[PDB]
Amino acid sequence: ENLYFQSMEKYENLGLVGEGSYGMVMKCRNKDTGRIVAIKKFLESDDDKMVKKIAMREIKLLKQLRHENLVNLLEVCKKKKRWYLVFEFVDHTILDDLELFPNGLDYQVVQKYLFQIINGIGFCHSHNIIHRDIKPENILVSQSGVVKLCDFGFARTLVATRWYRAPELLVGDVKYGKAVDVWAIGCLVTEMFMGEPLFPGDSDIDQLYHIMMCLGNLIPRHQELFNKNPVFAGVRLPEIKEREPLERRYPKLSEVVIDLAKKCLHIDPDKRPFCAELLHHDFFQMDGFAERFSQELQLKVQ
Ligand SMILES: CC(C)CS(=O)(=O)NCc1cccc(-c2ccc3c(NC(=O)C4CC4)n[nH]c3c2)c1
Ligand SMILES: [Cl-]
Repeated sequence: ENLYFQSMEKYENLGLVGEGSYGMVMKCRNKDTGRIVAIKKFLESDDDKMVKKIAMREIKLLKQLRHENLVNLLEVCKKKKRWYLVFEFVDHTILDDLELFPNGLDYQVVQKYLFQIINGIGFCHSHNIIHRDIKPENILVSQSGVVKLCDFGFARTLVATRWYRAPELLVGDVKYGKAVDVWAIGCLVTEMFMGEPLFPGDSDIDQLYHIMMCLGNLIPRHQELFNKNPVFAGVRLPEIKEREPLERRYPKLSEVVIDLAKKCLHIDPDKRPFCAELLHHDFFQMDGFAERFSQELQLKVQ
């Protein structure tokens, strides 16, 4: 179809990005233009016509996912029978800012970051794409403060921190949906403002304890799935008789912020707001921040 390959000869491999965290993604310099890029091996051999078919479907989708708040595909290169995808390289993550401000970020800074994260995730959701692994490491930040989300999870293409995982993911619900990303965003609301993870569990069951001692008992579906899931070895969930609400843990946080977080962190995934509804929240709409920042975000056009 419409897919033409560039050359790997112009790139110099400077090493793996993020000390190898995101896998075999190579930080590369384009020796023709000086641009720095992120290159991932994509296909081991285009000799297999079936693997080739699947690969071109994915490239077609990656091209449709061009957005100011996503790491974008720049080109595809071919070396021998291998394919490589070239994406943008972004220098910093939101971790760098959290490390500078360990007692919480500035209010407007959180507005700008969350607006962009929700904008980027909402765009993917409109293409029926779920990230499923939002965390500070995957939220890149350009020198200009433009957020670029990276490492989305793609279906039909075929240890890790659990702090941002929704209850449906923890209990093994295969009917999870876009609401898992909204849960992850709600986890980031309090983290950015307070300088500490909301639910820093060290196992799936420990993560569930963190969540429910704050937010209460799970919906019936998730308790039943938990009881059937063999990874929990017949163990049973705790019964919450007096949760500790977010505003009790963080009594200084504004009502508007606690409302935003509570909505994203609804125990029932179906009662969480969509990403678009999140941008209409008072947190973003008060004093016309959304209008102003939306036009301000024309630093995307350099
Ligand atoms: C959005 C769309 C749906 C495509 S995708 O994001 O889902 N797939 C492409 C993909 C897959 C896996 C990893 C990456 C990746 C990771 C990191 C960076 C980066 N900076 C850094 O690591 C700095 C040291 C912190 N610059 N560029 C990157 C790219 C990208
Ligand atoms: Cl609460």
